Amino acid sequence: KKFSLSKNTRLSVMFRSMFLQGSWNYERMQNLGFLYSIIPALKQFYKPGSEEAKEALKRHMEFFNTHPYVAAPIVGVTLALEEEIANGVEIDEAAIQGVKVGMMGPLAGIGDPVFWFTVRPIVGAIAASLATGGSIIAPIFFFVVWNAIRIAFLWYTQEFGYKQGTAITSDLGGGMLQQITKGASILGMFILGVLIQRWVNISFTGPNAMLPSKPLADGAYVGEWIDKAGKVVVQGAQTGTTGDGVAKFDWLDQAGNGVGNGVAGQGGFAHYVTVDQLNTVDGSTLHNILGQVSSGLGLSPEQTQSLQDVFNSLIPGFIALLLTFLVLWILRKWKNKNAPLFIIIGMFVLGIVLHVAGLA
Amino acid sequence: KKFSLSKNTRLSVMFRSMFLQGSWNYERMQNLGFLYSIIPALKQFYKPGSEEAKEALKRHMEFFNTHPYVAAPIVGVTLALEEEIANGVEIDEAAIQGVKVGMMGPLAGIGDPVFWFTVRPIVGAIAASLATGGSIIAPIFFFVVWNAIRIAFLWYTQEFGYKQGTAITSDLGGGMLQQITKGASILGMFILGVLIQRWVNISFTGPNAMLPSKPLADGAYVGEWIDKAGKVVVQGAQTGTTGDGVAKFDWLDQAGNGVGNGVAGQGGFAHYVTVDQLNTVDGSTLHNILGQVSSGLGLSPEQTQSLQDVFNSLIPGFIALLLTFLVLWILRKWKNKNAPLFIIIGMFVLGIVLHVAGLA
Amino acid sequence: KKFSLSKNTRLSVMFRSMFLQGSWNYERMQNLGFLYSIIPALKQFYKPGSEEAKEALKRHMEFFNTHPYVAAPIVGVTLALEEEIANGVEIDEAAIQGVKVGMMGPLAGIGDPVFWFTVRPIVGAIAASLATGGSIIAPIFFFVVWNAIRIAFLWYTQEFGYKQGTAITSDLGGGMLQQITKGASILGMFILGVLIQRWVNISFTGPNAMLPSKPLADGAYVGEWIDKAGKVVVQGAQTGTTGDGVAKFDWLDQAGNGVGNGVAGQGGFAHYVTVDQLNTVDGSTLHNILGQVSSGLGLSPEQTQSLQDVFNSLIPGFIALLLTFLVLWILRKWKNKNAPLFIIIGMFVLGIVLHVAGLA
Amino acid sequence: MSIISIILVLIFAFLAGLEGILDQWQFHQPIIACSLIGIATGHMAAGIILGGSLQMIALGWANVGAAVAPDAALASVASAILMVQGGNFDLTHITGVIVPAAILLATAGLVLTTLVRFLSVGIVHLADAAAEKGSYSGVAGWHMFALLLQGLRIAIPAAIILAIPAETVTAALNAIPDWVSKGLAVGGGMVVVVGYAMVINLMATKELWPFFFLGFVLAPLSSITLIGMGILGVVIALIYLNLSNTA
Amino acid sequence: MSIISIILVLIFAFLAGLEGILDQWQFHQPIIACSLIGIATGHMAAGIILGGSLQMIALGWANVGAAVAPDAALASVASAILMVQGGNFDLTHITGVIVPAAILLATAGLVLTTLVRFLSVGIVHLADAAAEKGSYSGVAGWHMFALLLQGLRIAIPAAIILAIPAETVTAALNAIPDWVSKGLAVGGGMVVVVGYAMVINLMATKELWPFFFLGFVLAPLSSITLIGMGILGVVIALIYLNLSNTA
Amino acid sequence: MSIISIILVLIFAFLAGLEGILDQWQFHQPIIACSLIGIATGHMAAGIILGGSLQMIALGWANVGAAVAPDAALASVASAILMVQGGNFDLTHITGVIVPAAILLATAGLVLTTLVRFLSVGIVHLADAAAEKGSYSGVAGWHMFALLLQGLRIAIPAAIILAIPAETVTAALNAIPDWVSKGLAVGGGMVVVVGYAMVINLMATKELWPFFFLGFVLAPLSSITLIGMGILGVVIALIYLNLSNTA
Ligand SMILES: OC[C@H]1O[C@H](O)[C@@H](O)[C@@H](O)[C@@H]1O
Ligand SMILES: OC[C@H]1O[C@H](O)[C@@H](O)[C@@H](O)[C@@H]1O
Ligand SMILES: OC[C@H]1O[C@H](O)[C@@H](O)[C@@H](O)[C@@H]1O
Repeated sequence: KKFSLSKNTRLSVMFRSMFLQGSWNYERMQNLGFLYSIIPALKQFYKPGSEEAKEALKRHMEFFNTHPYVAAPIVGVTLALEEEIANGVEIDEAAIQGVKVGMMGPLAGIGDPVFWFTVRPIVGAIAASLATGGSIIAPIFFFVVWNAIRIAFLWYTQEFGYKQGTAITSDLGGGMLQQITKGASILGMFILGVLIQRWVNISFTGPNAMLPSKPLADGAYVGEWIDKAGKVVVQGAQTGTTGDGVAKFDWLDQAGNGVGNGVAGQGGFAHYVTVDQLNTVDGSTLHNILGQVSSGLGLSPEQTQSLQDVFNSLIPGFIALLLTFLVLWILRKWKNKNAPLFIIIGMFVLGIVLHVAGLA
Repeated sequence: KKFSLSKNTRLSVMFRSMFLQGSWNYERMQNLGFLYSIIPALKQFYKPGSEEAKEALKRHMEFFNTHPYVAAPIVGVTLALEEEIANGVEIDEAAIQGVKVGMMGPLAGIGDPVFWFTVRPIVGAIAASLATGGSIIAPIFFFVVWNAIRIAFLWYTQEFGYKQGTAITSDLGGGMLQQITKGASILGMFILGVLIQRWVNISFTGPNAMLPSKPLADGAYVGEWIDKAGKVVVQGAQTGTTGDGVAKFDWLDQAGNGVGNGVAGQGGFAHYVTVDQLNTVDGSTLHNILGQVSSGLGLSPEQTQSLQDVFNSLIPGFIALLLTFLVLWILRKWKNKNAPLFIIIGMFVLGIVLHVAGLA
Repeated sequence: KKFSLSKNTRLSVMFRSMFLQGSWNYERMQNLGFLYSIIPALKQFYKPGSEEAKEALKRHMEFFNTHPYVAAPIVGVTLALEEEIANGVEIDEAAIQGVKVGMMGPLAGIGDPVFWFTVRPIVGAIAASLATGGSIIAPIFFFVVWNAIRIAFLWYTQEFGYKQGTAITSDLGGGMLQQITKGASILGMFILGVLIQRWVNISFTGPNAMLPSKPLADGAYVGEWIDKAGKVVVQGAQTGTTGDGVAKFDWLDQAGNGVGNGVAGQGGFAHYVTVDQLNTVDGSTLHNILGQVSSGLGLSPEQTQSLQDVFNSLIPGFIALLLTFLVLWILRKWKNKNAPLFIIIGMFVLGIVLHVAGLA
Repeated sequence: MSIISIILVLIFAFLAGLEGILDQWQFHQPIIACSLIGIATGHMAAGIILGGSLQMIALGWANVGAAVAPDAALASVASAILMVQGGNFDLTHITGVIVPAAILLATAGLVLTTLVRFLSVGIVHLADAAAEKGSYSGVAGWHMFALLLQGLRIAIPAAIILAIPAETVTAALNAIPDWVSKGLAVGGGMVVVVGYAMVINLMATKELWPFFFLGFVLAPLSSITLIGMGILGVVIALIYLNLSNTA
Repeated sequence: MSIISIILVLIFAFLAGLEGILDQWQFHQPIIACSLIGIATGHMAAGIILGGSLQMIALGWANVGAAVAPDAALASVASAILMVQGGNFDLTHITGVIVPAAILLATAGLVLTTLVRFLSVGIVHLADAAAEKGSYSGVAGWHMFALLLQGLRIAIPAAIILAIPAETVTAALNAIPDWVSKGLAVGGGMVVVVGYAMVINLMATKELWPFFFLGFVLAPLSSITLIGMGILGVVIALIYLNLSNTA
Repeated sequence: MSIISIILVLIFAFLAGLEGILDQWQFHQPIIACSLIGIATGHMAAGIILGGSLQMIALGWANVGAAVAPDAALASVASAILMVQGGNFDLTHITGVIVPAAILLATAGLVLTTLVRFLSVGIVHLADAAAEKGSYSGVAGWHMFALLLQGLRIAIPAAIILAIPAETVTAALNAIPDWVSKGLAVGGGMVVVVGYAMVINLMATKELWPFFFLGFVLAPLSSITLIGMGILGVVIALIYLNLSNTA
């Protein structure tokens, strides 16, 4: 039993199966890539020009379309049957084509959702999240992770297919692949929800879409208590609300003493003033301001609310979810071929309209 | 087959069934509302004053108590048999009463937890959370959401009941409603836990309930290094701890140079001082202070700890959970009628006691 | 039927069974603790020096190793059979030894992961988390919680064992103990993941391990717009980018007026300058700075990135997870007796190497 | 107070009284009733704040099978009117005084509605007598009369409270000492525990307690709003029901 | 532009064109291609920023069974070259103009690759004729020739764009009005919805919608990074599959 | 040092030594022993800080079936005494020197307790000889004597360390170079991994790894405390067990 493929020949076959595409056609899909992958085995088996070489080369000139990554098991099975047919065994010429057709369909049907729609979107999304800051860590991450996964999958699956021969059908089977498909679908749905929430920004701030600003209060925001000729005071214990309807407060200077003893607001001794009108903030006034901002008080006298604030108070990603479901309905009902480009143009026009209207 | 109710008559019947209550009694519960709902159908069927009209009016003067929202299927089924009995069919007079009694019980038992104890608490809680800021979005949200759900449910369920007739019992059945009940109970338990955590505030700060304040450290909080005659310096590399037990540091002015080279603390060259005693904070001292506060350092020389701080360090909502379980045990042991009001008065007295004791 | 043990005798028996260890041997494990626990029962039953006392004392001088906490059911069962053998019942002498051996194994096998590896690590981790700040709440928490659980378990399980006699085997059996073990293992794995993430700090800041700092931008960080001779301005509406490639901006002074009208950057009217070079920050400049820091802008002109920052951007706890799995592989492959100490020495040497290399 | 404000308040109180028995448009809930009454008498923010504060207490205030609830309708209407009459809306006075007053007025409304729904028996007997003649008009009129009486049950006390002079009610409300008001405000953060606890007690099982504790544990994640937590509960229930129905 | 930069850009465009059919080393993805083109022509941060922005759109751009995708390769290469020619990288111009141009060039590349993969039928027929003679060299040469033609399909337009003077392209790119540029920037935050929505439409079931909504609800927890959410999704899937396989 | 502090430390060390074999009141755990020793000798915060730092290492230090653990008792007691003697508690010196010293003293205590638990065989044989006479007093006294010997096993080294002059131990502790101390401090954040890994190795399965990874992923949510995560783990386990028991 001569003509035994070595490890180096199998590695070369894998590196050539890296070129499974390139001669991609519409009537005989992805057929030359298989031959280019299995060229070294045929070269080792039969010399060029022979009738055996003619038959071997013509055998693999049939339609063969599969997800490129999950084809290494097919290549390994083909290498095994090529070794068997080069060792004087009876396996019929159509058996290799039959097994190739058999594992062409289901393997691709599993490969497309797992690789193109689950692994690639996740890796690319992580890479883009890293790339938002313009850092080289992101292309490095994408290239290294994706290529490590691809090389490992190709090499180990080709080795498994070559070792197992036609028996790999008894290992793949049904139900086994459906668990992977369902798990990948669960992970993809979760990640797609996360991506829709985090990466669809439709901020509605604008110069319109601003709800009326509420004067707030007289101390609910960051500010000091200015009195007539400067100086910063603090509200003391109430001495008793007057019958008119205004409470009288103690005005303690920022030393512990007491002075003034008037009413709180404009006409009284002191009134609340935000940081804008403050001058010479040096001293303990900065400490008080820092304490106030650490408490959580805003710096604006009027609480300005936008449409984005209302939407966020409802739930962040409200408009993103509405847009997602609208686009989903449009895609499910249109059933066209150029519909995605039309929807993209539509949202570009929608963004133009929103910007010119002052909403977004 | 004349006497066919139109869409407008059914819409009027639904809008009248909106008044299913109002004539609410204790011995014949909620009986006039059904007649007021089905008046238009009887008016279209039989003219007033006839014996047929008298019998029809007396038929629907029996006890009928159900959750008001889940009664549109009953009204639709009643409309169906009213059409049948007005088309010369031999449905027995007691059949309508029998079917009404049949769907009186289970429908109410399912609708009571779903609507009054699951949907209403959730919508009201969301409305109150939005209303905490005094914004009109909250009453609008409550009214719009609740009424949209109610109108849609009433109209669609009445249409389904009218279309299905007595066959709606084969559609409701058992087990089907238990799934909705269990899902609503799960959602309600989750939301009630969230509400208890977020909306039971028993803050134990007080003037009392303050644990002793630790002097902290000499740089663990926000502050600068003041050296006698003004200026702000930075600690440098240690030159070697002295045998007495005090380490010597390098005092760098905020330019890169070296001045002083003494020991750290009071008697030395410089000592740590918080923002209160700082004057003329202008310059890079503000940048250093902002960096410190961005790090997370507090502004107080003494780390003041409250009882609320201890409880939060254990777990937020500790006292809320304890009160929840105490109230639950009281409720399941008392088995009274005015117990809730007594517990509310007791909690008001407890709050008074806590406030007068300086705890809360 | 005389010789009935009282509640006080049982409480004394439990407090003595607290001393189940102390006379711990290698050939007859934990044998004297059982006798010290059951001494009062034998004293109440038989007077010292009798042949009955001799046989009773020699009976419980055999090997007996169990988890100390789950031994109270064994002690209660032993008390039950001791009462029976002191009331003229024909229970064979070896029955007590047989039942003790029977519940020696499974009870210890269940209690070892539940108590030593699930309850104790969790309580100790919570105590250490509270103790990070040097607060007495942590030792108090550990002592009170652990001892409350221990006393309750011991007393109630001893009472249950005494009440049930040898029938406790029909209650423990199998299955339910596996459910408890699986739940405890789930909780322990979750808590161990949390602890590994939160309490393995390998911060790689260093003087080395600093990635090159990017100049950032001209306004992406906290700073003001300084123009030659003091004053702070704001960028206005663009008047139209010049053909050279520099946009012209309006320089609005912090009052609303327009001055200068030059280009943005160094040679122009104004340039961006961080808080370090600012002097006399008093006024609305502090308000602008506080707004900027509330937005989220950093205070450094150059964005400095560490290796720890990159690892955190990937996922926090990356190095901790890698170390955890490396140590797990080492422990699974070495199969030595002093391996943990060697690994700990290796981690200390690794920390020394990282510190001297400037990485960690 | 403006006359148009008086008519608006009377109409809103009538609507709340009708809805207290109708339980359909929820004009009787504090979030609606207090906000509407604040809208009528100028200041709206205080009305919405009080309505939101009182709605948490009003949770679990449904009536089932001849077990009439504490009647949030009269509580909301009377508390809103009393707050409006006293020109102070500091949100400390709202929790200190307006909420205990709302609870007391809720008990009063419960007893009043008990009386009215007992009195409706005679109206229904009259409607039956009319139906004995085979006339739709008589039974419709009697039903509408009972509905009008139930609405008047809350319309009338609102008018009585409005008749009280502003000076006297302000003096009575201001006479409350500061310490007791602060203590009642402190207890106002606890009184919602009872309202939550009845709902918990109605639906609680060994199977459903873990979901309560899960919701309690996940609550401190302030980045998730109440609608977010509602969707989270719905999806958790869906996943649990799917996994349970697999077996 | 530097000559060495020109050769580097040509090789990178050739690699992207090769990978557009190969789909193995992912040199055609914007995150790789745009970053490489930015690296070649000096400024690299702008290239990585554009690649990250365009990768969200390029998600769900896989081709299955003779259904060629919008061809992210030419889009990435041409958009990167166009940005490089116009010396402005403000990240507002990147979203406003470079991304719509990338979409249009993606459509153009789709039609170009459709033409090339149709034209490859003759090359494959020639390879079959060579294999009729039993020669490995002939079939390998024809396969490599078709692969080279597919690479040239994107190499040539890159050279054509590079031949365009910098002044003319800068003038054309600047002439776009400010308001339309800002509107397109606003719509650039929307256009990723279509890319996400096709992937959602491919895999979606009543059983899997709860997971989508759970991921949506848990997203605002910014303390969890994308890799953290990936591990969370994996463990959630594992637990769900275990509990489902129990029954 | 004060004399009363000396007797307090002696009794605390005796209690820790007794509990090292008793394992009931957990006086031997660092969180208890170090805190008590800090209480006796003035400064308490440093003792509790050391106890908390050392308890993470002491996790997974249980002894099962004649496999004696690293004996946290002597480690805690001796490390606390050594820190007390050296008047420096900067929390960098605590992690740098006191924790490696605690590990070494843990090994020493393990060998010492191995010797004592081997020596107890003769005591138990004497107790058996006494029980041959049917006397409860003899066996009780021999059990108490073995317990006293085990307590003395850790009481005696504490007294020996206390006898060492303060100046000599301070000089020996200060002589450690700065760089090695900082490196040991760095490794102190790693050394907890070893104990965590033993605990994981004792209990780990393909079914339980997803829960470990879920806990790892959810940990960055700092709003949930350790008790919150404990309750979360309990409810997760309860839900998982319910759904598993459905099938
Ligand atoms: O699945 C069919 C297969 O067809 C072609 O080879 C490529 O588009 C692949 O990405 C795809 O998976
Ligand atoms: O369930 C019985 C039913 O009785 C009355 O009609 C009302 O209180 C309803 O809210 C309740 O649901
Ligand atoms: O499990 C056997 C048992 O042996 C000894 O008593 C101690 O080490 C216990 O901690 C252990 O549990």
